[PDB]
Amino acid sequence: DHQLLRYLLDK
Amino acid sequence: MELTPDQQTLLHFIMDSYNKQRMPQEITNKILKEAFSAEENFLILTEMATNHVQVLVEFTKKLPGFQTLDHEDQIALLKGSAVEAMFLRSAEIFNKKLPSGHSDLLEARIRNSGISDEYITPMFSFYKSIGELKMTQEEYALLTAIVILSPDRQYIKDREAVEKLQEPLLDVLQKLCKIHQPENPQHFACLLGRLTELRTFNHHHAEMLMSWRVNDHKFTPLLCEIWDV
Ligand SMILES: O=C(O)c1ccc(NC(=O)[C@H](C2CCCCC2)n2c(-c3ccc(Cl)cc3)nc3cc(F)c(F)cc32)c(Cl)c1
Repeated sequence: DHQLLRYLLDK
Repeated sequence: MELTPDQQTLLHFIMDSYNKQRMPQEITNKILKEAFSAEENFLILTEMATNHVQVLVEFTKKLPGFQTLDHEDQIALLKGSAVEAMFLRSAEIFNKKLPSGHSDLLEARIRNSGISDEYITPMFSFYKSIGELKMTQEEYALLTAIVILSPDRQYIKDREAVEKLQEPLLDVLQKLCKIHQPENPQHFACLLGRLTELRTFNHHHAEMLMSWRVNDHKFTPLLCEIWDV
């Protein structure tokens, strides 16, 4: 759902 | 009364993270330089807001205890504060001291950027009410942190974990309000009171963007996730 947000968060 | 060594360490660390943002002068120089079309301004907005989200995620990750929180609550806090944080940041830049006539020209250029008349008055009313507080850079940095770590945000599973991270930031801001404005003991509550007017912008951000005088409202995949447009 919030793929990019999750990606930027888990980096 | 006075900040403790731990609070002073916290304040300096929040300030370093907050200073990693796009320079306010860069933003205002561009708007004041030349008038752009509603299509040109929509694109400037789209680029500025995408970069802001990126900077906001980095600022948030550095907030003490944030990375120890449940991953889904982390996403819920970010989604819940992104729009508010951009309007608070826009409010900061709008109230920065400029040479004679510049602020009136800045307001006039924003008033004619493409946004609908319906949203111009609630927006400038919020900005001017922010300006009346005569906030310091530290007060803006702490208030942004406080806005992000809001326990009463929707979809949050563990509110008390968020509460514990927001409480030390609220105490630091309270101490600063007493030091910076000793004549006005209401200042802290006045500052907190502005957060409720910030929350109203979440209800009508999507409309505010779709009502922009442009033929096509093209956003970035990151803005589509954060804004729900
Ligand atoms: O540090 C950052 O990352 C950052 C800083 C500022 C902004 N805000 C903008 O860029 C837009 C611009 C967009 C282009 C046309 C004119 C307004 N903007 C707003 C504003 C209006 C409407 C909406 Cl829906 C959102 C913001 N209110 C403003 C008040 C101002 F003092 C200012 F300098 C710009 C302002 C963003 Cl995005 C990031």
